[PDB]
Amino acid sequence: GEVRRIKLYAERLADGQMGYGLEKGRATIPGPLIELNEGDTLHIEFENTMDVRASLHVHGLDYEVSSDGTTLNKSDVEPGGTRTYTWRTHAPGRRSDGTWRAGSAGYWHYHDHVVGTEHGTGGIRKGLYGPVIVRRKGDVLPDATHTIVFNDMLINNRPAHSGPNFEATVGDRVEFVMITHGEYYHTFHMHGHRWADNRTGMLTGPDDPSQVVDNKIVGPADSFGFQVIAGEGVGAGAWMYHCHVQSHSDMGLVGLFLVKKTDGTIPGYE
Amino acid sequence: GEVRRIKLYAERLADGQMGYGLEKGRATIPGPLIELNEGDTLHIEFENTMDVRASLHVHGLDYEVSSDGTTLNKSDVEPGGTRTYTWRTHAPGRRSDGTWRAGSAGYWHYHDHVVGTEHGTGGIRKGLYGPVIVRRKGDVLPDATHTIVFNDMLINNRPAHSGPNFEATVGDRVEFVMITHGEYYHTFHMHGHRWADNRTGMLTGPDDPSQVVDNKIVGPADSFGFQVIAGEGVGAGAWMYHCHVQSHSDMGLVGLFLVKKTDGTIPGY
Amino acid sequence: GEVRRIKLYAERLADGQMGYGLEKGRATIPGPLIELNEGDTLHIEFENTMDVRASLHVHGLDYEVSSDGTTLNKSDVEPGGTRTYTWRTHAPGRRSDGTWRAGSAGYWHYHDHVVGTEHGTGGIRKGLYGPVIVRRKGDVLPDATHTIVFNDMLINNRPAHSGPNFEATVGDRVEFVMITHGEYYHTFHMHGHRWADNRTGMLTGPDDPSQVVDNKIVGPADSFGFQVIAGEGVGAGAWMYHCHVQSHSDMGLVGLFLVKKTDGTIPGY
Ligand SMILES: [Cu+2]
Ligand SMILES: [Cu+2]
Ligand SMILES: [Cu+2]
Ligand SMILES: [Cu+2]
Ligand SMILES: [Cu+2]
Ligand SMILES: [Cu+2]
Ligand SMILES: [Cu+2]
Ligand SMILES: [Cu+2]
Ligand SMILES: [Cu+2]
Ligand SMILES: [O]
Ligand SMILES: [O]
Repeated sequence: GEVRRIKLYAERLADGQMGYGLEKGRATIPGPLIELNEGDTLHIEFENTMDVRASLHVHGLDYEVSSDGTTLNKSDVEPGGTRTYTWRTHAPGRRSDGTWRAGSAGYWHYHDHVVGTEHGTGGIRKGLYGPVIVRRKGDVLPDATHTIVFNDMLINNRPAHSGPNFEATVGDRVEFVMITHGEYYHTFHMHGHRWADNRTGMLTGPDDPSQVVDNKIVGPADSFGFQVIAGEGVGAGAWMYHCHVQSHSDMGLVGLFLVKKTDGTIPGYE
Repeated sequence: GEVRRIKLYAERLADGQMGYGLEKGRATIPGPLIELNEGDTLHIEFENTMDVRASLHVHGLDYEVSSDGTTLNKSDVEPGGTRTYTWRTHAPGRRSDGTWRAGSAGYWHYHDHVVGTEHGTGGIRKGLYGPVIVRRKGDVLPDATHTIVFNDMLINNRPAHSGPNFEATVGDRVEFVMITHGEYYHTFHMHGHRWADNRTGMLTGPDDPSQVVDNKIVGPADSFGFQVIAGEGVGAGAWMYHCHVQSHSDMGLVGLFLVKKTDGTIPGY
Repeated sequence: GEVRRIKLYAERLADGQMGYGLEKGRATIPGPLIELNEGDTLHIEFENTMDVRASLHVHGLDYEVSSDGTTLNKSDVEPGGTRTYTWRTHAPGRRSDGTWRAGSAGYWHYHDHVVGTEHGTGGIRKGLYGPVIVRRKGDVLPDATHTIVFNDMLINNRPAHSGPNFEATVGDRVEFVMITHGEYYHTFHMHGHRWADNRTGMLTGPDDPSQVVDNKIVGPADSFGFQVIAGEGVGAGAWMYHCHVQSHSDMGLVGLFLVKKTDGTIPGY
């Protein structure tokens, strides 16, 4: 039941892109990671510093239509405007009727829904997306969290080779949040590492029958996440991740998960 | 379970379309919802009223090759002809070697397999598809059931790329059956509602580790379903569903889930 | 687990193809099925008989960067050269942080990662792929295992877009390994049969909420498998499998699971 507040700004970036940021002139693509525990409420004091209408739409979380971020529900923001979005989460529980209500926990995301078209096509293309993680009580917390967004044919709207590199040390618990946008399907593959196809990316125990995978088909606005122990059973190294759609990897939709030894070294690569 | 008998008709409809119906003259796209409990048998006395060969093929359910609905197994229907298809369902249970045999329960579908091509490509495109729900003993029943078919670049073969709207009252248990056909992948998204990625779309309880989602990638002939409590924790309103592939949403592959207050109104709509 | 050793060769085949084989002159597409139990180590003495650099990259299994099969990690093989790749597997268990380490068990695959491009595009296109199955202790073993690879618009690089046929007898426990490669998404559908969407393709018991399906969207480098009891509740027959993307099935991406009665015959020929 923690009630939190944050300021968020939409800004046009020096290069032509658009981005969310927690302060003026600090916008990033992807936007800031929002982390909540189930039961939390978040008030987002959103300011649109751009010269076109902009909004904030979230997946997964509970919001009233007045925080939908659409034109249909009159919840976008005029240029230079300001608006307070409210997102809520709940824990799972038993309803009166005896059914189980699923809680909010998961790997989610937020994006623009009015820039360019009513569905936010132009905003999303330009970089108005970011990750949201909602944790369940008792969920295991990572040493670091990284966000990878396959947006059309770019990763994190990077120039290309589109992928960023992420660094860790052997044994670190690392979380990846993976979001996809745009027009195309992709397949996310990471060398050396695997995860479970379930809510957390990790098996609950010997009795969880979830497929264990290292490759997953994803389409626009899919989101999933997982945690790995960096280098577990495989060692230090430059571990690539990439889209496995052969034309995509060949165009350089690839990056590196650099797993260093505890002395800071890595077996030579490239 | 029970042995059930129904009649089904395939008919041309007025725009190059084709549909299945429970009565002559009442063909619809999507076809009629067939709904069964595990164990039941269904005999469908199928009549093809069109001037081309047609069939009925179902996913998921038990059928012998004589009800495959294919030219391969000579189970399609000449123009103006009739054929009785039989679908069977079974409950889950343990085999004599201790392995677990999965039951028929799920969100399935049926479609033509011989119109236009030997894979029913023209029949599907023209509207010859419908939903089938097989329920397990003890499954929670909804108040209303709605079918959304992404068929190539149409929803339920409606023109103007628009999708249908559906109406509920806050708190109604509402079931959606989502089927995809044709050539393209899509991603199904619903504002303000979420479901579990498992058989019923609902978590069994605290031990079920399935991902809770509000967006799912789907391809031709995929089907899944879910139930939601309309407006739960978000309230009344015009809640959009749409394909999230950006050019599909832009082109209007969108509809509304209109969730009313008990007093019949909806926010700013 | 045991330490096992094999030799593997990459070779040019007729018609601009390339394949892996266990012996010189005996390359196949798909390559040989490699089967391991969790805990086993495999040393593959790999010999590149081609005039281009080639490698072996595996999904799912444990390997160090020295056996990555990539240019990045300098672990591919010069023309005429040899290299030992080592693949390891582990059983699941509880870590010291209290979390459960998933084992290596599953349906995996291997393929080239340096022919034509640095992601093996050319090699994969030409036929340098194969299946790997890692079993968990106590996993039920099948009577037969069949591998279907959807590679771009071919099945197992066979001509005329046809897929192979597979034969079984009613009641046989038959395993399928399904791998996808290339540029396209596909949807795998099998008539008459269904499976669970989970690690083994089978439900573990009444507590498993996995969707039971007969159609699954797959993309490049996805792999899954399942076992079915051939003809269970449906009988003998010619049971089609196909991609359900309509233009794919219409182009011939289809094959038959031929299920015989115990007396040897198939219903309808
Ligand atoms: Cu939307
Ligand atoms: Cu891609
Ligand atoms: Cu979205
Ligand atoms: Cu078929
Ligand atoms: Cu779509
Ligand atoms: Cu079908
Ligand atoms: Cu790779
Ligand atoms: Cu296909
Ligand atoms: Cu691969
Ligand atoms: O959205
Ligand atoms: O089919």
